[PDB]
Amino acid sequence: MSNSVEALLEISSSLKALKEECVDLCSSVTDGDKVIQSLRLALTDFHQLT
Amino acid sequence: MMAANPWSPVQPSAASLLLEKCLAAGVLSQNALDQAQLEAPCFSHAEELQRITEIK
Repeated sequence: MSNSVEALLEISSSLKALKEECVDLCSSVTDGDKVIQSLRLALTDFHQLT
Repeated sequence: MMAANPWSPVQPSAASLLLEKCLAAGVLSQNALDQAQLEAPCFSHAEELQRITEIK
């Protein structure tokens, strides 16, 4: 029992520390798929213009 | 005749039925039974294992 409780306290602390480091990653789910499409067009144009 | 609800998960023990009978006959008073109440914990080792499983 005493070993299990100590393991929970350690993992909980590690999670709290990682969530704080990842504050910028947690914002609004803009449709990742749309950004990639747009990027695809821009790159393709860039290549053609070069 | 407190018709044992057949669907109660806990079936009445012979001890319980005997105690009930003794109380109905006025030979035993509920006060006498209350004063005799043993809070002795039953199955302590099984309870500890349940707590460990939850934490895990």
